[PDB]
Amino acid sequence: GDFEEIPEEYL
Amino acid sequence: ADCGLRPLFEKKSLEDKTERELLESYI
Amino acid sequence: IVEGSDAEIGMSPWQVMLFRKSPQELLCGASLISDRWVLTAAHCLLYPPWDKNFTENDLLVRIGKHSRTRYERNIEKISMLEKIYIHPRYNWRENLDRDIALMKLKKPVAFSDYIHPVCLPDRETAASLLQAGYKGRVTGWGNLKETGQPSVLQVVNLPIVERPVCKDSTRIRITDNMFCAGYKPDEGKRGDACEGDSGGPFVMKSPFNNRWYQMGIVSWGEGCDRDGKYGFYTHVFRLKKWIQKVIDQF
Ligand SMILES: COc1cc(C(=O)N2C[C@@H](C)OC[C@H]2CCO)cc2nc(N[C@H](C)c3cccc(Cl)c3)oc12
Ligand SMILES: *[C@@H]1O[C@H](CO)[C@@H](O)[C@H](O)[C@H]1NC(C)=O
Repeated sequence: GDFEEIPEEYL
Repeated sequence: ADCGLRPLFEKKSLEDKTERELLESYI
Repeated sequence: IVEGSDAEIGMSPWQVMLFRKSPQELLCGASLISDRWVLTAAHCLLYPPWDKNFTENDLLVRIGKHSRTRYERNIEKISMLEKIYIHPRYNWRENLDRDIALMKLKKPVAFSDYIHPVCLPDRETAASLLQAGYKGRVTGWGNLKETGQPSVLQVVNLPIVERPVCKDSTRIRITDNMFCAGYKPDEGKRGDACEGDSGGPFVMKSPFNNRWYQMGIVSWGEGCDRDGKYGFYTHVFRLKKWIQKVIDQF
Protein backbone atom coordinates (compact mmCIF):
# COMPACT_ATOMS: atom_id res chain seq x y z
CA GLY A 1 0.00 0.00 0.00
CA ASP A 2 0.96 3.60 -0.75
CA PHE A 3 -0.05 4.65 2.73
CA GLU A 4 2.39 4.77 5.59
CA GLU A 5 1.51 2.46 8.47
CA ILE A 6 -0.45 4.03 11.34
CA PRO A 7 0.32 3.26 14.98
CA GLU A 8 -1.31 -0.06 16.15
CA GLU A 9 -3.25 1.71 18.96
CA TYR A 10 -5.53 3.32 16.32
CA LEU A 11 -6.44 -0.10 14.83
CA ALA B 1 -16.85 30.96 19.66
CA ASP B 2 -13.57 30.55 17.87
CA CYS B 3 -14.80 28.67 14.78
CA GLY B 4 -13.31 29.54 11.37
CA LEU B 5 -10.32 31.47 12.68
CA ARG B 6 -7.08 29.67 11.67
CA PRO B 7 -4.24 29.60 14.17
CA LEU B 8 -1.58 30.17 11.43
CA PHE B 9 -3.57 32.88 9.57
CA GLU B 10 -6.39 34.90 11.13
CA LYS B 11 -5.13 34.42 14.68
CA LYS B 12 -1.75 35.91 13.64
CA SER B 13 -3.18 38.35 11.06
CA LEU B 14 -1.38 36.63 8.21
CA GLU B 15 -3.17 36.06 4.83
CA ASP B 16 -2.85 32.90 2.75
CA LYS B 17 -1.78 33.34 -0.84
CA THR B 18 -5.25 33.21 -2.53
CA GLU B 19 -7.80 34.42 0.07
CA ARG B 20 -7.77 37.91 -1.50
CA GLU B 21 -9.12 36.29 -4.74
CA LEU B 22 -12.12 35.26 -2.67
CA LEU B 23 -12.54 38.72 -1.12
CA GLU B 24 -12.29 40.42 -4.52
CA SER B 25 -15.22 38.30 -5.76
CA TYR B 26 -17.49 39.45 -2.85
CA ILE B 27 -19.12 42.63 -4.08
CA ILE C 1 -8.57 18.30 -7.04
CA VAL C 2 -7.88 19.10 -10.64
CA GLU C 3 -5.83 22.13 -11.52
CA GLY C 4 -5.46 23.21 -7.91
CA SER C 5 -2.26 23.93 -6.06
CA ASP C 6 -0.56 22.65 -2.91
CA ALA C 7 -2.18 23.88 0.31
CA GLU C 8 -0.19 26.01 2.67
CA ILE C 9 0.55 24.58 6.12
CA GLY C 10 -2.50 25.20 8.40
CA MET C 11 -4.49 26.67 5.51
CA SER C 12 -7.41 24.31 6.02
CA PRO C 13 -7.26 23.12 9.68
CA TRP C 14 -10.80 21.79 9.57
CA GLN C 15 -9.93 19.36 6.78
CA VAL C 16 -10.51 15.74 7.66
CA MET C 17 -9.44 12.57 5.84
CA LEU C 18 -11.74 9.60 6.05
CA PHE C 19 -9.36 6.69 5.94
CA ARG C 20 -10.39 3.12 5.23
CA LYS C 21 -8.81 0.37 7.27
CA SER C 22 -8.31 -2.95 5.50
CA PRO C 23 -7.47 -1.99 2.86
CA GLN C 24 -5.64 1.21 3.84
CA GLU C 25 -6.92 3.91 1.41
CA LEU C 26 -8.47 7.36 1.14
CA LEU C 27 -12.19 7.01 1.49
CA CYS C 28 -13.22 10.63 1.24
CA GLY C 29 -12.86 14.09 2.64
CA ALA C 30 -14.74 15.55 5.56
CA SER C 31 -14.61 18.59 7.88
CA LEU C 32 -14.29 19.24 11.64
CA ILE C 33 -17.23 21.26 12.99
CA SER C 34 -16.57 20.83 16.71
CA ASP C 35 -14.27 18.83 18.93
CA ARG C 36 -16.46 15.70 18.52
CA TRP C 37 -18.39 16.15 15.25
CA VAL C 38 -17.24 15.60 11.68
CA LEU C 39 -19.32 16.50 8.57
CA THR C 40 -19.11 14.57 5.27
CA ALA C 41 -21.15 13.52 2.25
CA ALA C 42 -23.55 10.59 2.80
CA HIS C 43 -22.37 8.85 -0.36
CA CYS C 44 -18.93 8.50 1.14
CA LEU C 45 -20.51 6.11 3.69
CA LEU C 46 -23.61 4.68 1.94
CA TYR C 47 -24.07 4.28 -1.77
CA PRO C 48 -25.70 0.98 -2.84
CA PRO C 49 -25.07 1.35 -6.56
CA TRP C 50 -21.29 1.12 -5.86
CA ASP C 51 -21.78 -1.34 -2.95
CA LYS C 52 -20.56 1.23 -0.41
CA ASN C 53 -21.95 0.67 3.05
CA PHE C 54 -19.38 1.50 5.71
CA THR C 55 -19.96 0.98 9.43
CA GLU C 56 -18.22 2.92 12.32
CA ASN C 57 -15.52 0.27 12.77
CA ASP C 58 -14.52 0.33 9.03
CA LEU C 59 -12.75 3.65 9.06
CA LEU C 60 -10.75 6.24 10.93
CA VAL C 61 -10.85 10.08 10.95
CA ARG C 62 -7.41 11.73 10.36
CA ILE C 63 -7.28 15.40 11.32
CA GLY C 64 -4.58 17.98 10.92
CA LYS C 65 -3.05 16.38 7.85
CA HIS C 66 -1.04 17.78 4.98
CA SER C 67 0.73 14.85 3.35
CA ARG C 68 -1.71 12.34 1.76
CA THR C 69 0.16 9.14 2.59
CA ARG C 70 2.53 9.86 5.51
CA TYR C 71 1.78 9.29 9.13
CA GLU C 72 2.28 12.85 10.30
CA ARG C 73 3.53 12.13 13.78
CA ASN C 74 2.99 14.93 16.36
CA ILE C 75 0.79 16.76 13.89
CA GLU C 76 -2.18 14.76 12.76
CA LYS C 77 -4.61 13.17 15.18
CA ILE C 78 -6.44 9.97 14.47
CA SER C 79 -9.95 9.43 15.89
CA MET C 80 -12.35 6.51 16.08
CA LEU C 81 -16.05 6.84 15.13
CA GLU C 82 -18.65 6.45 17.85
CA LYS C 83 -21.61 6.80 15.51
CA ILE C 84 -22.57 7.70 11.90
CA TYR C 85 -25.79 9.60 11.17
CA ILE C 86 -26.94 9.76 7.60
CA HIS C 87 -29.73 12.21 6.61
CA PRO C 88 -32.97 10.08 6.56
CA ARG C 89 -33.99 11.70 3.21
CA TYR C 90 -30.64 11.28 1.52
CA ASN C 91 -31.67 10.43 -2.08
CA TRP C 92 -28.94 8.03 -3.27
CA ARG C 93 -31.41 6.61 -5.84
CA GLU C 94 -31.95 9.68 -8.03
CA ASN C 95 -29.73 12.71 -7.60
CA LEU C 96 -27.78 12.65 -4.34
CA ASP C 97 -30.23 15.12 -2.82
CA ARG C 98 -29.21 15.78 0.80
CA ASP C 99 -25.81 14.22 0.37
CA ILE C 100 -24.87 14.82 4.06
CA ALA C 101 -23.79 12.74 7.03
CA LEU C 102 -22.44 13.40 10.47
CA MET C 103 -20.00 11.42 12.50
CA LYS C 104 -19.47 11.64 16.30
CA LEU C 105 -15.94 10.81 17.40
CA LYS C 106 -15.26 8.50 20.41
CA LYS C 107 -13.26 11.25 22.18
CA PRO C 108 -12.80 14.96 21.75
CA VAL C 109 -9.94 16.01 19.47
CA ALA C 110 -7.47 18.55 20.87
CA PHE C 111 -7.23 21.80 18.79
CA SER C 112 -3.80 22.92 17.61
CA ASP C 113 -2.16 25.00 14.90
CA TYR C 114 -3.19 22.32 12.41
CA ILE C 115 -6.55 21.30 13.83
CA HIS C 116 -9.45 23.80 14.24
CA PRO C 117 -13.17 23.77 13.41
CA VAL C 118 -14.87 25.59 10.59
CA CYS C 119 -18.03 27.64 11.21
CA LEU C 120 -21.45 26.61 9.89
CA PRO C 121 -23.51 29.37 8.22
CA ASP C 122 -26.74 30.76 9.53
CA ARG C 123 -29.55 32.07 7.24
CA GLU C 124 -27.97 35.52 7.00
CA THR C 125 -24.50 34.19 6.14
CA ALA C 126 -26.13 32.08 3.41
CA ALA C 127 -27.98 35.05 1.97
CA SER C 128 -24.85 37.25 1.96
CA LEU C 129 -22.34 34.84 0.43
CA LEU C 130 -24.14 32.23 -1.72
CA GLN C 131 -24.33 34.44 -4.76
CA ALA C 132 -23.43 33.64 -8.33
CA GLY C 133 -19.91 34.77 -9.02
CA TYR C 134 -18.82 34.75 -5.35
CA LYS C 135 -15.88 32.34 -4.95
CA GLY C 136 -15.37 29.61 -2.46
CA ARG C 137 -12.57 27.19 -1.81
CA VAL C 138 -12.45 23.37 -2.20
CA THR C 139 -9.75 21.21 -0.62
CA GLY C 140 -8.92 17.50 -0.78
CA TRP C 141 -6.56 14.65 -1.46
CA GLY C 142 -8.53 13.28 -4.43
CA ASN C 143 -7.27 12.62 -7.92
CA LEU C 144 -5.41 15.31 -9.92
CA LYS C 145 -7.29 14.42 -13.14
CA GLU C 146 -10.24 12.39 -14.31
CA THR C 147 -8.25 9.47 -15.94
CA GLY C 148 -2.52 10.90 -10.69
CA GLN C 149 -2.69 11.48 -6.88
CA PRO C 150 -1.19 14.39 -4.94
CA SER C 151 1.62 14.22 -2.37
CA VAL C 152 -0.03 16.95 -0.26
CA LEU C 153 -3.47 18.49 0.33
CA GLN C 154 -4.75 20.41 -2.76
CA VAL C 155 -6.75 23.66 -2.91
CA VAL C 156 -8.71 25.35 -5.62
CA ASN C 157 -10.92 28.47 -5.55
CA LEU C 158 -14.10 28.36 -7.66
CA PRO C 159 -17.01 30.67 -8.44
CA ILE C 160 -20.56 29.86 -7.55
CA VAL C 161 -22.64 29.41 -10.69
CA GLU C 162 -26.09 30.76 -11.62
CA ARG C 163 -28.83 28.19 -10.98
CA PRO C 164 -30.15 28.02 -14.56
CA VAL C 165 -26.63 27.41 -15.87
CA CYS C 166 -26.16 24.55 -13.29
CA LYS C 167 -29.38 22.90 -14.38
CA ASP C 168 -28.61 23.30 -18.12
CA SER C 169 -25.23 21.53 -17.65
CA THR C 170 -26.71 18.17 -16.59
CA ARG C 171 -29.54 15.69 -17.14
CA ILE C 172 -29.80 15.15 -13.37
CA ARG C 173 -32.54 17.01 -11.44
CA ILE C 174 -30.84 19.71 -9.31
CA THR C 175 -32.65 20.60 -6.04
CA ASP C 176 -32.67 23.64 -3.80
CA ASN C 177 -30.47 21.65 -1.43
CA MET C 178 -27.58 21.76 -3.99
CA PHE C 179 -25.51 24.46 -5.62
CA CYS C 180 -22.94 24.26 -8.33
CA ALA C 181 -19.56 25.90 -8.83
CA GLY C 182 -16.72 26.06 -11.36
CA TYR C 183 -15.54 28.24 -14.20
CA LYS C 184 -17.32 28.33 -17.58
CA PRO C 185 -15.42 27.25 -20.72
CA ASP C 186 -14.53 30.82 -21.84
CA GLU C 187 -13.10 32.07 -18.55
CA GLY C 188 -9.37 31.19 -18.90
CA LYS C 189 -9.20 29.47 -15.47
CA ARG C 190 -10.28 25.93 -14.52
CA GLY C 191 -10.43 23.54 -11.64
CA ASP C 192 -12.68 21.02 -9.94
CA ALA C 193 -12.95 18.30 -7.39
CA CYS C 194 -12.17 14.73 -8.33
CA GLU C 195 -12.37 11.11 -7.05
CA GLY C 196 -11.57 11.08 -3.34
CA ASP C 197 -12.60 14.79 -2.69
CA SER C 198 -16.25 14.02 -1.95
CA GLY C 199 -17.37 14.94 1.55
CA GLY C 200 -14.83 17.72 1.79
CA PRO C 201 -15.67 21.36 2.42
CA PHE C 202 -16.50 24.31 0.12
CA VAL C 203 -15.61 27.27 2.31
CA MET C 204 -15.96 31.00 2.05
CA LYS C 205 -14.40 33.72 4.14
CA SER C 206 -16.93 36.22 5.43
CA PRO C 207 -15.74 39.76 4.72
CA PHE C 208 -18.04 40.96 7.64
CA ASN C 209 -16.45 38.94 10.49
CA ASN C 210 -13.37 37.46 8.81
CA ARG C 211 -14.29 33.87 9.70
CA TRP C 212 -14.39 30.86 7.42
CA TYR C 213 -17.83 29.25 6.86
CA GLN C 214 -18.51 25.89 5.31
CA MET C 215 -21.14 26.67 2.73
CA GLY C 216 -20.94 23.40 0.76
CA ILE C 217 -20.01 19.77 0.85
CA VAL C 218 -18.26 18.25 -2.20
CA SER C 219 -20.97 15.97 -3.66
CA TRP C 220 -20.64 15.07 -7.38
CA GLY C 221 -19.70 16.05 -10.93
CA GLU C 222 -19.96 14.44 -14.31
CA GLY C 223 -16.35 13.48 -14.63
CA CYS C 224 -13.81 16.04 -13.31
CA ASP C 225 -12.95 19.48 -14.71
CA ARG C 226 -14.82 19.00 -18.02
CA ASP C 227 -15.62 22.07 -20.07
CA GLY C 228 -19.30 22.92 -19.64
CA LYS C 229 -19.75 20.79 -16.51
CA TYR C 230 -19.72 22.02 -12.89
CA GLY C 231 -19.38 20.48 -9.44
CA PHE C 232 -22.48 20.00 -7.33
CA TYR C 233 -22.28 20.70 -3.62
CA THR C 234 -24.60 20.06 -0.73
CA HIS C 235 -26.09 23.41 0.53
CA VAL C 236 -25.10 23.24 4.20
CA PHE C 237 -27.34 26.03 5.39
CA ARG C 238 -30.41 24.37 3.87
CA LEU C 239 -29.62 21.16 5.87
CA LYS C 240 -28.66 22.93 9.14
CA LYS C 241 -31.98 22.15 10.88
CA TRP C 242 -31.08 18.49 10.55
CA ILE C 243 -27.46 19.06 11.63
CA GLN C 244 -28.61 20.97 14.79
CA LYS C 245 -31.18 18.27 15.49
CA VAL C 246 -28.62 15.44 15.41
CA ILE C 247 -26.13 17.39 17.54
CA ASP C 248 -28.75 18.58 20.10
CA GLN C 249 -30.22 15.03 20.36
CA PHE C 250 -26.94 13.05 20.52
C1 LIG D 1 -22.24 8.70 -6.20
O1 LIG D 1 -21.27 9.78 -6.24
C2 LIG D 1 -20.96 10.26 -7.49
C3 LIG D 1 -21.69 9.93 -8.64
C4 LIG D 1 -21.32 10.49 -9.86
C5 LIG D 1 -22.15 10.17 -11.13
O2 LIG D 1 -21.62 9.61 -12.09
N1 LIG D 1 -23.38 10.71 -11.26
C6 LIG D 1 -24.03 11.58 -10.21
C7 LIG D 1 -25.39 11.04 -9.79
C8 LIG D 1 -26.18 12.08 -9.00
O3 LIG D 1 -26.13 10.78 -11.01
C9 LIG D 1 -25.52 9.81 -11.83
C10 LIG D 1 -24.25 10.34 -12.42
C11 LIG D 1 -24.56 11.54 -13.31
C12 LIG D 1 -23.32 12.21 -13.89
O4 LIG D 1 -22.62 11.21 -14.56
C13 LIG D 1 -20.23 11.37 -9.94
C14 LIG D 1 -19.49 11.69 -8.79
N2 LIG D 1 -18.44 12.49 -8.56
C15 LIG D 1 -18.19 12.37 -7.24
N3 LIG D 1 -17.28 12.97 -6.54
C16 LIG D 1 -16.24 13.74 -7.20
C17 LIG D 1 -15.21 14.05 -6.14
C18 LIG D 1 -16.64 15.09 -7.77
C19 LIG D 1 -16.16 15.45 -9.02
C20 LIG D 1 -16.42 16.71 -9.55
C21 LIG D 1 -17.14 17.65 -8.81
C22 LIG D 1 -17.60 17.29 -7.54
CL1 LIG D 1 -18.48 18.44 -6.62
C23 LIG D 1 -17.35 16.02 -7.02
O5 LIG D 1 -19.05 11.58 -6.61
C24 LIG D 1 -19.88 11.13 -7.59
C1 LIG E 1 -25.89 -1.34 5.37
O1 LIG E 1 -25.42 -2.13 6.47
C2 LIG E 1 -26.26 -2.09 7.63
C3 LIG E 1 -25.56 -2.78 8.80
O2 LIG E 1 -24.39 -3.45 8.32
C4 LIG E 1 -27.62 -2.71 7.29
O3 LIG E 1 -28.56 -2.69 8.39
C5 LIG E 1 -28.21 -1.91 6.14
O4 LIG E 1 -29.48 -2.48 5.77
C6 LIG E 1 -27.25 -1.87 4.94
N1 LIG E 1 -27.85 -1.08 3.88
C7 LIG E 1 -27.70 -1.31 2.56
C8 LIG E 1 -26.85 -2.46 2.06
O5 LIG E 1 -28.27 -0.59 1.75
